[PDB]
Amino acid sequence: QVQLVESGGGVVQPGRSLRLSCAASRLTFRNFGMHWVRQTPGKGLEWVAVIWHDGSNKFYADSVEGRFTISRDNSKNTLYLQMNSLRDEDTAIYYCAKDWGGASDRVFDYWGRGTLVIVSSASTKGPSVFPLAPSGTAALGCLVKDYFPEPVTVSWNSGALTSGVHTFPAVLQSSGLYSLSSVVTVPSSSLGTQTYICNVNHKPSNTKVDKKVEPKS
Amino acid sequence: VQLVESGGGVVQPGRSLRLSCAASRLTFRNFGMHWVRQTPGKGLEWVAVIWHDGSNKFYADSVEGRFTISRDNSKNTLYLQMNSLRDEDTAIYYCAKDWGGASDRVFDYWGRGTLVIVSSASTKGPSVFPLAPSGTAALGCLVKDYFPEPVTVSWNSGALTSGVHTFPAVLQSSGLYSLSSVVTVPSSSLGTQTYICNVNHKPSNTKVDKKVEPKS
Amino acid sequence: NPNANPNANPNANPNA
Amino acid sequence: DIQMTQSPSTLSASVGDRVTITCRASQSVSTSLAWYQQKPGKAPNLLIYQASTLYRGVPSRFSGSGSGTEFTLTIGSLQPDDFATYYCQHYNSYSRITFGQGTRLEIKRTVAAPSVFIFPPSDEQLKSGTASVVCLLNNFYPREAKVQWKVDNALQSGNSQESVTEQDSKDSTYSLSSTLTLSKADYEKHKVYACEVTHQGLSSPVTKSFNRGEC
Amino acid sequence: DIQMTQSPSTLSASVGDRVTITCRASQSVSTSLAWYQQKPGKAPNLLIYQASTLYRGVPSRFSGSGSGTEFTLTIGSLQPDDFATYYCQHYNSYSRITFGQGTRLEIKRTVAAPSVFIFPPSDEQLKSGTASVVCLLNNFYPREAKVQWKVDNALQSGNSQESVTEQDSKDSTYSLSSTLTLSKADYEKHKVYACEVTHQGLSSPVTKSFNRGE
Repeated sequence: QVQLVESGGGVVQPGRSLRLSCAASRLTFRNFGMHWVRQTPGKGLEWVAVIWHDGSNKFYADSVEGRFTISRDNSKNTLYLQMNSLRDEDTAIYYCAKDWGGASDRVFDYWGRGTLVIVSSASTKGPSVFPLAPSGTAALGCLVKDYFPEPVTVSWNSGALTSGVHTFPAVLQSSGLYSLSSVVTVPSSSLGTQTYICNVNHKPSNTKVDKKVEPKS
Repeated sequence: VQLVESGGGVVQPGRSLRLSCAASRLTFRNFGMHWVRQTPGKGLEWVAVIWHDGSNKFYADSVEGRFTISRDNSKNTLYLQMNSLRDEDTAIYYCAKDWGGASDRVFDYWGRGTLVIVSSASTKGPSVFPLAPSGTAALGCLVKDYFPEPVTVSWNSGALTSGVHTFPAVLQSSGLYSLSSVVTVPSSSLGTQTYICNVNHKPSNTKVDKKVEPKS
Repeated sequence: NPNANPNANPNANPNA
Repeated sequence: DIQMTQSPSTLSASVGDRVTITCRASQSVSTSLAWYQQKPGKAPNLLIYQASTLYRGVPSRFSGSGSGTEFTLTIGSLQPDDFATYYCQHYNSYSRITFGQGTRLEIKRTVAAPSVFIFPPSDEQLKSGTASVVCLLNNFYPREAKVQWKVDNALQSGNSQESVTEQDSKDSTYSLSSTLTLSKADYEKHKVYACEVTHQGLSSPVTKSFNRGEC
Repeated sequence: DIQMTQSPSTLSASVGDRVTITCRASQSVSTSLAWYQQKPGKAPNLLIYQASTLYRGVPSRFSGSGSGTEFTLTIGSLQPDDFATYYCQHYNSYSRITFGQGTRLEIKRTVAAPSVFIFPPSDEQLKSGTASVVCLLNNFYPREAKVQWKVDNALQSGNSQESVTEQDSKDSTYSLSSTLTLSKADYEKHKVYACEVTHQGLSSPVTKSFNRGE
């Protein structure tokens, strides 16, 4: 089966460069034009660039014209994407895509797993945890604020509490830092006898924090 | 000019198979060569083409990344490496010679063909069930649950041929084939003449004689 | 045309 | 990829007629087009290429026509040797080769209504755990017939397969088989089994019936 | 470039139903249009190209039609596998490829009212000079929910953010979380902090409220 594997993503600062690469396997690579498509955090899709089988022609989306450069090497079955002058707006998952081969149809049949590109001026910072105290069912939870970059994983009582748990998707604040909340619905009977602790993990900052959530004084 | 395909047979899904086509009485290195397959629906579909020196290879959309075409001019032979076989690959596979014209991708010479069946089923002999007649009567034999094709049915060891309709086999959800064979005879002969169908499945080495007797 | 056919020609002359 | 569609799918003619079949493409193929003849059990044979060039050895009664998206194959006077299936094939530049689904030329004859027979599952197959009911349509023309199974006069759908013979060569008729297969559990949970055959040669659809376990 | 707008953004349906989603282009594209299916954590999958042609291996229950500026994707009868997000894409000659914003196909279920909770900022977060009030809506359906913040019975705007989960696999409900973030000095210049929830499953708008200091 045809396989595409992208590489070279990461967290980069605005205004700097980053080269993406996509390795093809089990495919007559030199026979097909190749595209790049990206997916913004809002799940919108955006075509980036196309290159012809021999590299004789290249086209770009108006948003990346002059800053991005697509190229390929048929002897190594590798597609490239040189990105320069990167902005926050370029934050996306970048797929390399194979042109279907239909002469009339610029559709993509095979996609790679994608590679993540975060454009941020923010530095790797661990999260601050604050409790949402509860006061015949009650809702309590943890506020996980101002961390970078994604993701964090939230568990409750080291995984022994799965039911009624909701870990909301992270939201990006105006400071360039991410925040989320995780909440659990529990029996109002249980608040004075059982202890509830969230277990936030932020692997980029080597962070493993716990916080006991009890009703307010 | 001569083309003969080989390497066909039964292969389980996901496995691989390598076909070969031996060209004779032809300067093989001078021509591009194709593979063309034909599904049980009788639809033709181009599979691949290789240039005269392997300089280029082009593939059908449905096999790109799983089939590999190659050639050995020193042996006058065409190869086709088939990997990750699906049920949709079950077909007759012909090697075809490109005509030689610059602007016409047409096939002037073909091989006899080779059949590739993608199936998890194992070799099974058929069960032969009678179709009992109830001025012209109808009787027959239901040949069921066998793999692979084909079987051959006679009537009265071949002495009865007029009025015989042996239907093509159909593939069942079980992955086994099954067919019918019927014959129209005079109803005056039901109590007098004996009717036996002779079923043979050479992949199973099974020979079955079934007497079809009238019903009350 | 940015959406013109970017792929190779599979029906080009393959013979000697 | 380019879609090749052939009109009609089957064409009835008699020896000596002038026959034309057509091939329409999804987009223009210029004149990069070929025609093949194929008979059962044999590889295809080249007839026409570049839309209208006769292949050496092909009888001159064959000729191709057309440009862009619409094409024709014409047989000036149909010989008894030309009853076969005919395929078109494009090789337009920068397009992967495609074949049409084919057109079968079949021998013309008068209408012949089918003889209908039904067969309950044998006692032997009932010792097996599966029950196959078979309806036989013998020596009919034209080939288009509709068979329907009604179990307790409930219409059945999706539990039957049919099989059609090649056109007979003595009388040019067709015969058809329809096998309805059930579990033995489902076969014994119903009483009346029938096939109802609709065909051009029948005034009304004739129905053959039987009941399970009864003479 | 050409703007592709899909209608609607979220379609509610049950297995067996027939669903149609619309794609509209800001200028004509003829038939140069494709439909994709995408499931969370994966790349898109091709379904239809040239407006109406089924891609190989796609089930026959997918169909497509249209030409010019309006196109529709239709699923003859839904299967569990068909719940996902669908994008239209054009490739009109001399026009750079653009995609629709996508349509989310969710499972239909009976209406469930949200359980609304409000949480004041903890004492340790205030010590950092920032206050974030949280309004929680748990296990509701359908997805449309209006959360209006009211500080001192004055409708707020532009100082909050909402986070909603995906449709839960177990009960097909949603959960929403709105975060009102204020300055510590701005937080203690006001008394009443309430969020007002408007949902189809509530006869009234419900208001959860607290008074700073209690």
